[PDB]
Amino acid sequence: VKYLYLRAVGGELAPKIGPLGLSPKKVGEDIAKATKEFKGIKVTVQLKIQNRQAAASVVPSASSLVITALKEPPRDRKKDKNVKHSGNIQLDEIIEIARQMRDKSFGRTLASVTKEILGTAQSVGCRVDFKNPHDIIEGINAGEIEIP
Amino acid sequence: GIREKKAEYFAKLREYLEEYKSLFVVGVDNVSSQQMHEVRKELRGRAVVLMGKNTMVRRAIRGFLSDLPDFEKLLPFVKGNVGFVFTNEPLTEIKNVIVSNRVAAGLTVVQVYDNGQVFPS
Amino acid sequence: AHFKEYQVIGRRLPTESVPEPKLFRMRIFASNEVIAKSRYWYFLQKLHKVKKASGEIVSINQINEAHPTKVKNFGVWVRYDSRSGTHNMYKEIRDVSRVAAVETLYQDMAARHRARFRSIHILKVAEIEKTADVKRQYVKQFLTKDLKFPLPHRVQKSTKTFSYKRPSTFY
Amino acid sequence: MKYIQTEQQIEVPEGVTVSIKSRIVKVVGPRGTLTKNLKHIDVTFTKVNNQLIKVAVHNGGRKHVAALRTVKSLVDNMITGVTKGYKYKMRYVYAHFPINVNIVEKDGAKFIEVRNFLGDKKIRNVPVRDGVTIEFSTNVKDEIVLSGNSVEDVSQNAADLQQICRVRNKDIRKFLDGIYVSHKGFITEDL
Amino acid sequence: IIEPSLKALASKYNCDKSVCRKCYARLPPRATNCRKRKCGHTNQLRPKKKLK
Amino acid sequence: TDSIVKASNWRLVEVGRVVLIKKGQSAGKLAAIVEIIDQKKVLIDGPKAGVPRQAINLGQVVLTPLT
RNA sequence: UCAUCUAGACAGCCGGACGGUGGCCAUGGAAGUCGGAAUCCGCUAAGGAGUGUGUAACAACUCACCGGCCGAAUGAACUAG
Ligand SMILES: [Zn+2]
Repeated sequence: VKYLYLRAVGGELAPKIGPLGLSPKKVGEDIAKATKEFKGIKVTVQLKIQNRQAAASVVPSASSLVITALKEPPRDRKKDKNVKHSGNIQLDEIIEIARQMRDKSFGRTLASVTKEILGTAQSVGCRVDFKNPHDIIEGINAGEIEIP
Repeated sequence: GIREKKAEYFAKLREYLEEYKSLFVVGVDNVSSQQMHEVRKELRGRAVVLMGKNTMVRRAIRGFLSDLPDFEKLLPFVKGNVGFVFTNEPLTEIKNVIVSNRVAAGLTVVQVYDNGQVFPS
Repeated sequence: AHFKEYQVIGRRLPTESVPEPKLFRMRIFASNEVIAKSRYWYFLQKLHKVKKASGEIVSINQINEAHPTKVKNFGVWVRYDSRSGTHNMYKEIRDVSRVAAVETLYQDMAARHRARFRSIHILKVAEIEKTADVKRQYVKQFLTKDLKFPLPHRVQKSTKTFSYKRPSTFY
Repeated sequence: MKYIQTEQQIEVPEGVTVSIKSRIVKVVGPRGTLTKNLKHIDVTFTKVNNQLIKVAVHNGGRKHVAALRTVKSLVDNMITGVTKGYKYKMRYVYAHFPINVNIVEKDGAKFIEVRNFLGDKKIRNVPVRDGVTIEFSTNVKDEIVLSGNSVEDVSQNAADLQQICRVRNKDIRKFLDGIYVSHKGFITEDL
Repeated sequence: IIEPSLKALASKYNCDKSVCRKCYARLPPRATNCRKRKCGHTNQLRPKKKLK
Repeated sequence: TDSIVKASNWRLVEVGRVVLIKKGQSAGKLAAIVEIIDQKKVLIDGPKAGVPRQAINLGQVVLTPLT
């Protein structure tokens, strides 16, 4: 009946939102932690659907999160709170898979465009072994079929 | 630069008129960009939606008047906020989709031009 | 004064190392031949390494207007020295001949910028052959279709010191 | 730069008749008539087709062509003032002492008197210019309405009533008491 | 307390002005130059100091 | 009734306007205005009266009611 | 000297001013608007990884951009009489 969406780093305020729904903070956190597992390590959007008794947690797909996950990352404690700059391989297939995963959610203009947008989302990630992310996307028509 | 962008608009419009026999003139009032974007996605397969400055459009039609003379009839209808829908589908199916989508408190089809014939509809 | 246009052609004095110098030519607006040749040597001392003692003038000819009864629009490019610096200006004048156009130009610069004849340099003057290349509103005003206007408030100067009726300024 | 011809237009509705000898304008309408001397401004008038009048100036400077649009606005204000009329609504503003406003008659001259403005014993009297009618409006608390044909007379009377209630020797950002004009419009607005 | 709308109407004439920095003149709030001759129509203007 | 203005027309300067030369070498002949230079001077021609085609200041001529 | 301009300019009204995306670090928080860097796509007629107001963070409002009315020149910086 009520849906609440939050961006949560996995493995874990939440209580303030929970009080309105009369749901235990610990219970919500545990459910979210289980959902995050899928990748985890990094912040991801979490959707909680409340049935008026309990809240169900799912991880909504996000381009940044999917891209960050795709870049292989050594697990980081974050106690250090280091810059943790992300460097990534081209991962052309993964991005195409990500575009397909988006599946033009929220109406991406084209399958190729969804991939191009996914490439732009990698502002943070290097996204290529030797190139600026999405610099060659205009140049190469390859993988347009793969995104669809 | 400004002229160059403008020149491209003139060309695309000419191509669109040639490509689709059916033309729908749609008036948009208080329609959000998001509302417009959704309509475009729903009709991407069967329809083309064009938005432009009227002053720019009228000159284009006059410029392209020698070819496609029947399109001249559309010019009186062009006045006021307008949009152009170019579609393979003949009439009602497109019209039903446009009006229904995104009505919130609202796209309207002011006039329909098909095959040199204008329908108030 | 009332200006005239001259072409002045001169050269350096011929030497054994170089006979036949290159015969430079310039167009001067001046009152007479003496002022024209003085301005010619002034601008050649500004341009090339020559002076009057080292050179000579081979020709001076008055160039009168080809069509003195055609109404033209002229664009004039001018350098002038102000009290603080040197500036370039472009002014355009609707008038019937080149010498009268530069006369009104000299009056206009002396009136509006207090620039004197010694401070004004005439870069060039050229007839604008086409309308809508006219860029100033004060001359573009007179190029409209069926131009007509009245002359309000006629003042007639009298010969007598006493007038025997109240005058009228109808035109 | 000596603009050799600049020219404005005024539209004459069906009910009014405008008479212009030398530069004296008389506008006659349903609500009455108004007149205006304009011999200080040096323009020329020209009737086109009995509902349009052009006003023009020839060989005018910048100030002169400013005065042309000014005189167009004045004669157009006169026309719309004799057709629709003019109505200024003002509101009374007080903190503690209520402002008590009435209409009195010294030698039959229709004075507006203002009592108890910030509790003083002084009585402020403002005269009423002719052609201006004043009604203390019902159903809105503490509101006065001045109506007439001349915008000059109505707005000047409203301004005199506003300026007569100024506060002295106090912080006027805190002592906001007075009578302030809140609305300007027509008697037959949205006609 | 006056009323909120009536405080707005009175402050329109009393508080929502600008002040010339040179000659202290009370000026329109959207003005660019002072209307007075003695300061030379200067463009040094500041908002009128509010309370609170 | 109907709106009444005083028209106050006077003697516009345009092409084809006949003028009388007030002072100068002609000084009393008729000419026709051929073109308008600026606000203060015009190009006239008076070919029947023997006035040569010339630019002239408007203060040296008088405009006639003839067009 | 730069720009805009009858293919519609500048004022004034009215409408939209969107998704990827709560872009990446960092914070108890900061989602365009505490900061550090980058500052890219889609849909476009058009919309900044934001001009301000703005909240704990949101939300909300407004912008610079595009559109209807207007139909023709206008904006910024600087120079000197
Ligand atoms: Zn001042």
